[PDB]
Parts: sequence; structure tokens; C-alpha cells
Amino acid sequence: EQACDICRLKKLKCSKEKPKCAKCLKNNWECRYSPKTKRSPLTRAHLTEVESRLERL
Amino acid sequence: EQACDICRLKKLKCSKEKPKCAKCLKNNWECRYSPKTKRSPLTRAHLTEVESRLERL
DNA sequence: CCGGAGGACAGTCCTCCGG
DNA sequence: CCGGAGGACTGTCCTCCGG
Repeated sequence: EQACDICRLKKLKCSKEKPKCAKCLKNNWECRYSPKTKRSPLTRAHLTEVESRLERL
Repeated sequence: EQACDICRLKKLKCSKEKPKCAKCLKNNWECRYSPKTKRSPLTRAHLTEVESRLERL
């Protein structure tokens, strides 16, 4: 499912074949399929927490 | 057709029948269907705008 | 090139059961 | 009194379309 970094960067269709996907292979570009990087919980708790820690001070 | 506030904080079934749902008619209580609580948007930019604006204090 | 559909999915948001 | 289950809804987050 996870398209590579470069087709990601590019908003294109990845073929998804590890080691180097079709376009990287053929273009001798680095095929890195990087991890999905973690964000903050987008939870009503964490929004009103932090929008009220801020507006308080 | 939304529950009234007494049944609401008592977590009871409402008949939602305006102006007086059955329990407040039967029981002679003030019935109020106070309106849609507006909140801030649990969207990503607003979470981020705000923790950035707190990380900046 | 890159905004946006398309959509599966996460976490809300109210309600009322049943202990 | 209330924990949290059930369900519609809201917005996400990912990918790849299509001008």
C-alpha cells in the first residue's frame, strides 16, 4: 500500500516494488519507502487542553 | 428530537416531544432543550496552529 | 506539477441501557 | 447516578487522478 518517498513527494502512482520501484529503478533514484511519521492525537481532549493551556497564560 | 437537558444529565430516555417531554410534563419540571454546543474544529491545522502557538510562548 | 477526488479509517458526539 | 455500548457523523490521511 505505501507508495515510495519520491512518488509520494511527486503525487504520482507508485508501482510499489521493493527494492527500487519502477520509476526509481529505471531512473537510478534512491528508493526509500520511509515510515509513516507519528503525529499528536487529534482528540477533543488534546485540542481543548492545549488551546486552553495557551489561552490562560 | 434531541434529548432534553434533564434526561440528558441524568442519562435517561427522552420522548423529545416539544415543549414538554413526558417526564417534565408528568413531573412538573422545567424542560429545556438548550441548543447545539458550538466547539472549536477538531481539524489538523487548528490543532497544529495552536500547539505551535503554545510552543512559541 | 500539484490541487483535489476518492475513500477507508479514526476518533467524536449525542443517546440511553442496565448495573 | 453513571460507564460505556451502539450509530450516525465529521474530519483524517493516504494515495493517485487529471487538468
